[PDB]
Amino acid sequence: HHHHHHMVHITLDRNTANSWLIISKDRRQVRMGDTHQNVSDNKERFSNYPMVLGAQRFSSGKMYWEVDVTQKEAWDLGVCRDSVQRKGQFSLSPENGFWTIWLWQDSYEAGTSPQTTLHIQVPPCQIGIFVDYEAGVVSFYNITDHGSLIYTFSECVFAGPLRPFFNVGFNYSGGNAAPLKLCPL
Ligand SMILES: Cc1cc(C(=O)Nc2cnn(C)c2)no1
Repeated sequence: HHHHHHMVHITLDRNTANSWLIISKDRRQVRMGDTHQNVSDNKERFSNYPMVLGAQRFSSGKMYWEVDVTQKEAWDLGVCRDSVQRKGQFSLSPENGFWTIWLWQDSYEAGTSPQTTLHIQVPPCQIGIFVDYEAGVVSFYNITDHGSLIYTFSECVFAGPLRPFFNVGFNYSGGNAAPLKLCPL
């Protein structure tokens, strides 16, 4: 792909984070803590899952960023509406305001309803995410495999401002403690 020149500098929004997440000083890395991180509750925090939003809001244009997923067993990545539900149980779908892919139990899937199997020969260590607001497109790229396409959501109905979306996943196994990292431009 040739989307690199739309690179944006994403930072994580502490106020949206699940209360168990640990965000680095530079707001560029996040991992699951082994306990509650001693923050007050608020209506923005994702309560049920280890999720956090980017601080940036996008309502036009073309945007690109990259995330490091090295050694993780489980994670979700993409974008979502600013007004997605924060509390209780929900599925990641475009109907609920999410355009995402994930790793779970050694398979990669796109967050359609129902979910779509992805075909990845080279397990990615870094994922590129491209959003074209006007075109209604969200695309995912395998940076480890020379930028090869993973998945394109087209005919997207954003219906609001978009925010970068992250889920570091649970760590029931003891094998999923590694962070998500926003990679430098
Ligand atoms: C302060 C403050 C308020 C809340 C709050 O309302 N949380 C909530 C709402 N619905 N559910 C299921 C949880 N959390 O912190």
